[PDB]
Amino acid sequence: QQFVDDAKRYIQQRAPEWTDHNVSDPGVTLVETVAHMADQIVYRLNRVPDKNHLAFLDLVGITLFPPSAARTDVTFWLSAPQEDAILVPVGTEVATLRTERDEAVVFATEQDLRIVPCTMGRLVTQVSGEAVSDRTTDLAESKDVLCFAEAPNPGDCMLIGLSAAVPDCALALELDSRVDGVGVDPRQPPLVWEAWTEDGWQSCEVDRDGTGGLNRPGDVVLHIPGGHVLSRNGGHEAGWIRCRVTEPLSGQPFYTTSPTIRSAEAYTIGGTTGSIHAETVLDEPLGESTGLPGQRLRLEHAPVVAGEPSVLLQTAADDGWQDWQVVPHFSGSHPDDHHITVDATTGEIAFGPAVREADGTLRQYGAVPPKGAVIRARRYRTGGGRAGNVARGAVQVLRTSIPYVSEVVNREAALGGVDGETIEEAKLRAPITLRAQERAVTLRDYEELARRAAPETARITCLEGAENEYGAHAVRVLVVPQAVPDPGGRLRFEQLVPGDALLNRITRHLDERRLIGTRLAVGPPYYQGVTVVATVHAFRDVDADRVRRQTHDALYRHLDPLTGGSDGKGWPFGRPVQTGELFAVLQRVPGVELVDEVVLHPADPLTGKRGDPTNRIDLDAPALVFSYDHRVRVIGDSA
Amino acid sequence: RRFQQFVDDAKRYIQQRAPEWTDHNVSDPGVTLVETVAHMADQIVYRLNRVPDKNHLAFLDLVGITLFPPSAARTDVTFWLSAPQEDAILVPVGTEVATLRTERDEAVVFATEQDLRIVPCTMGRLVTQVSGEAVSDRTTDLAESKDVLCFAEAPNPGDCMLIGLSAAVPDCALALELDSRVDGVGVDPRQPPLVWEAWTEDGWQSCEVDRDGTGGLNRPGDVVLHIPGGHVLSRNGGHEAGWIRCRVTEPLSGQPFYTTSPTIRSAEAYTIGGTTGSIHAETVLDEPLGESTGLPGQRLRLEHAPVVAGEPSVLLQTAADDGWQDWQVVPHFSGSHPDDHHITVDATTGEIAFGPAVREADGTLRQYGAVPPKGAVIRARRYRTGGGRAGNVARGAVQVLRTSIPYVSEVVNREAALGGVDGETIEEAKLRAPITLRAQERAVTLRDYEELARRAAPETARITCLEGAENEYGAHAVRVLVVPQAVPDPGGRLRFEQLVPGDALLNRITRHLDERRLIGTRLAVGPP
Amino acid sequence: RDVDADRVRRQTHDALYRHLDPLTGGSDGKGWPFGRPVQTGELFAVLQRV
Amino acid sequence: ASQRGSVDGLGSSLPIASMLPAVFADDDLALRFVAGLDDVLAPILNVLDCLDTYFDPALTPADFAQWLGTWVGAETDGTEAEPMLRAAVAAAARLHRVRGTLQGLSETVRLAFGVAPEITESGGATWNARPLGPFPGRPRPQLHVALRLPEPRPVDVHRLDALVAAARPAHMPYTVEVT
Repeated sequence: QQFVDDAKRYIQQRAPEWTDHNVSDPGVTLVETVAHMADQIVYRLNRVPDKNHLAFLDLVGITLFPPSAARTDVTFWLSAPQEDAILVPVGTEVATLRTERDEAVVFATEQDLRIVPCTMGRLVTQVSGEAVSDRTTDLAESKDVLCFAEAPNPGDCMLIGLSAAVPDCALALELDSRVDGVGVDPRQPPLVWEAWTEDGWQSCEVDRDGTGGLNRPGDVVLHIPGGHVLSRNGGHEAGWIRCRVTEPLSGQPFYTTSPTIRSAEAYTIGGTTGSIHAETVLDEPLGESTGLPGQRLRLEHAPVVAGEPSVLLQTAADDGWQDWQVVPHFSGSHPDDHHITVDATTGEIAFGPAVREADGTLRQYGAVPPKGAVIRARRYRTGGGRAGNVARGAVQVLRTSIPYVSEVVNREAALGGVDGETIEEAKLRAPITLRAQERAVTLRDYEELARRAAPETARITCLEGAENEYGAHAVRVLVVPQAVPDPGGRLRFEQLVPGDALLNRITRHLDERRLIGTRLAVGPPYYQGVTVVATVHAFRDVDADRVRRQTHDALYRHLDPLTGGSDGKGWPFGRPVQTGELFAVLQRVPGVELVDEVVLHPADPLTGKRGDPTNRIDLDAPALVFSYDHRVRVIGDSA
Repeated sequence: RRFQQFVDDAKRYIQQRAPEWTDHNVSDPGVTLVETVAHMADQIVYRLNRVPDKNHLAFLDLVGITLFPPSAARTDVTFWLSAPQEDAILVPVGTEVATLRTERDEAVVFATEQDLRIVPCTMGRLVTQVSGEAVSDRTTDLAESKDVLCFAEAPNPGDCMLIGLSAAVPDCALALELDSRVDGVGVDPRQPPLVWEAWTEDGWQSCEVDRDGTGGLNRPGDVVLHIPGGHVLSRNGGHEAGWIRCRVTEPLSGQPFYTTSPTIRSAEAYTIGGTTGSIHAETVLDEPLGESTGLPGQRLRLEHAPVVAGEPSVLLQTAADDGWQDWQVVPHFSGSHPDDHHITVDATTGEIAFGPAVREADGTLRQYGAVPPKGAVIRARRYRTGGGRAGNVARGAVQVLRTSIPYVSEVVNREAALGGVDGETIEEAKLRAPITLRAQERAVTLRDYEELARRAAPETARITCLEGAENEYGAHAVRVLVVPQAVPDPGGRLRFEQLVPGDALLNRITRHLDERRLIGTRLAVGPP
Repeated sequence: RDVDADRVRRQTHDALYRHLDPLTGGSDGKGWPFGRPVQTGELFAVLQRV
Repeated sequence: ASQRGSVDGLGSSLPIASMLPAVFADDDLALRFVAGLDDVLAPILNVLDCLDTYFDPALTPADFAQWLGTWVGAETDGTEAEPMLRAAVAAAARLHRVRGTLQGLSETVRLAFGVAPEITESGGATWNARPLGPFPGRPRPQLHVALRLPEPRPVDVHRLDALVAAARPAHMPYTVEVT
């Protein structure tokens, strides 16, 4: 990593080895013996090997990962049954507090959606296994009837009428009722609301309301899933809004005095449409194509955001435009394919090159656009960043007051938004793309390719699992999500289990690269909680209180799931814990004079289970230690 | 990408006047010039930033890329002569016969690869023959006088004219006299397509015609022929000579034969030339390069084409007190103690290296390969060129033979050069690396198995790979279905036999996928 | 024996309907030829492909 | 540290005297003195020259061999012998082109011990023109590595156990046998 080990003070003075001027510190000729320029040369010389690193790195063809754009879902509430049109235009940037130390992360309305001001149709009531057979039309104004037959039948269903159904919005149907005699807590009523679509029934989310349902007069705000298609009944055309009802459900409160139906009215408060943290550039031409192959073209916006249709180039075919595909490397092209590559981290577009073969002829990879044809770029997306992940969706300036609509709210923190990798990070990515070469095969590849699929995971190590009955064994991958000390020390558990996203995401990328025909498994490791109860005699001139405080955490640090052990990193996935090795931690603790004994025992992160006392714990290879609250006896003549 | 910059211009270095050392208050023309003549830092700094092509070669070797080497063209050189008197080695191996030199460029020089020998060819036996009439131990048909019946005056397939060739030189240009009494309607010599044979040890061998009075013997002609390899006649008689069969083909509509063909009266055989292929090559002697600086890492260039691969073709002689020290070329500098005299050469260019030096992570140096002392004169005793495209010489261009040692005559090449290929340049190879380094070569997922088979057999219509399902043996193996191409007739129907693939097609597919298998999954192919 | 009849129940009812569309019915995807009869055999062409 | 200081008795391709003006070259002390200044600056020009050799794994100093190892992922951990590193780094880039395949597994262990191994496995290639013919191959996966070492010190098994662990395609069970 270095070439020369000299400095300015390093002057050799070998003139006496030839001449005989014999003054160590003269007034004049020592000055000329002083050569700073050598120091300014060797300092520049030492960095040459580093320069040669980046010199041939491009020769291998590796580049920098483009930044990814965070995406969020936002909903334009209206708080009125009107506005039969799209409300807010695309764009309309929103951002947090514009504090001078942290710049507010702006956004942009990605898309648009149109809703319909539907009116409430027929009103019916029925139970599971029994048809409607009720008023079914006159319920719109009168002819009251008890809801759900006041009974928690398994599968009680209600069909609701909605003329000119809305394929995508959030619903709100008036169900005014007379409630008296029994009150039901609004928290978690035992009902399931579903819609109709081209496929079937899916769950519809419910937003905030001031009534718990059938306990005070009011509405219920369902979230209509995408794909809702119209249905016909009676004298209307009302889209289905199934209302499935469950049992008392392990003690969930219900009612035997269900209210009647007072009136009907459909509000259709608002609709749903996502937004992303990336600007868009529409129809920016690149220039005129030339018949020669291997051309390179640039753009006017540097950090192009990743995505399957990253650029979507078009060439001027005689029929409008002909689209171009995007491939990461050109080696997979064909003599007549349509493939482009993009160095998105600097906005460069390169067509297919031409390579001479051993015969001396040419093998053109990727077709070249015809000479004189127009080259146009459909659209890019620039932006994205680590700060693009909002919190709770509570971005400030959350459109509280708008003259047009009441509200525009996102309640869910946005995902994605991976920042562009640094050049220094790339040097640590060169071996991976040169060793694995994608398409992970051997045991170590799953350890590294997992990180690329999801760098936000704290640490990943993969291990073979139980053998399959046909002689093979499916692959297993262990995931440890990033942990934060939520409780008062130690860890709270239930965060070490990934939230069905890391399991899905990591496996999804790996599955395509996984060798065909072998099952792939992911999950968390095993856990065995241990409490370090002991007894240490304190010194006679020390405060045992601090010793008591110190001995209840320094002993803990040895068994930390995330940064435990002597190394300070995560456990090596199979190291057992003993009193003898823990004895090293106990002895070094300040304010101790003697130690009596220590007791260890297995336990799980659920309900107690103190476990039998033992000195040695057999920890399985795909498992991790859990450190509990532990107390030791500190008996001594403290001060 | 993000490249650091390493430039600090020359004038900025002379800023270190630093007149804070008492009595050194002087200006430019003082003998203090040493402040300036250390401007070599400007040359040094500028050399730091550059990353020359020589490192780009090491990168290709580091990542397992082999630089594409050059080749050369091979032609068919044909000698001539007019005095077929005796037999001896009239052509030493490597005899150089070159193209003519014009005002445009220095002529390209060829070199024979074999040794050519002229031979005084005479005749054997002339035998009457027709379709179905074997020789039947007949020799004296035209030994003394009278005539030999040419195909019984009726040429049909299966006919042959029988003449012996006492030498039948594998690489000689035999000429036969064909004196025929004229009978019947005269014909153009090219009108009948008579085919001439040789009866090689492996069977009858074709031949080419270069004269006009051949076969169509309306007048007494003299057919010449270059002999196509070694051969002997079907020995039954008194002549162990060679053989020529003047077989006659079927009557073509535009090229028909004629009844009552010319009879043979007198005839004589004698070679006039010799044919041997040559490889574009040349030998250069006494190419001095200059004087050595007596420093490690010296590099020297030759102002000529790439050295043609072969025996050590760069004999470096260096001046020494005892005389001309001999340097033997070696392959890459894997190990060479300071005592040894070793050099490195480039096949595709004139760059010739020397012993490099490394400081190593400790005191002192460590030299791999000796260095010539200061002032020694370096010259190339022997040096062979000949590679590149500039050997694709046009047909019938090479005319002059070098040094004219034997009884030489006109030399021509009947056929054009095969065509050599220039070695790839460093710039050219800098474009292959992104492509050739990621050409799959693993066959991991389903996409590769269908793709890799297509590369092995580009002529296949449909290929797909389906894994062996569970409850099946073969260790979760895979099945590949191959569909050979076929035109399903103008009648709209396709036979089943056209759907089965050829065995060789299955093998060449299986052979390639065998090497790139991942774990041991079986890859058995065949139609669905 | 390994398909969801609910989707089939959804698919079958509409797929047969498209054949007898007054505006864009028939096998040509256009209006009816003004006089073509309707049979079970032609409908069996629709039913089988479902 | 490295102690890569100046070297005695080394010339330069850019002599300071040869760049001096004329007439200036006539002096005695001047020529001797300035040539002395060449001693300190000499090794830099040696490095700038022949820098290409400073990157070839087969010739570069030992320090850069380990540097080159992390350059293309050569798995240089645990090797305390210089000549062993020399082959590993140069041959590392060729292995990854076929890493996973049967030849790659054989060569890697051959690289680490210098002897070709004997391996048997549930593998093979075959073809049959018969329609929908069956494919042979052992129904139960199995990977075996056999080494014909002349001096089997009882530590090679663990080394063979460790090395083949990263060579198998996370797919089959393995066993290690050493002569």
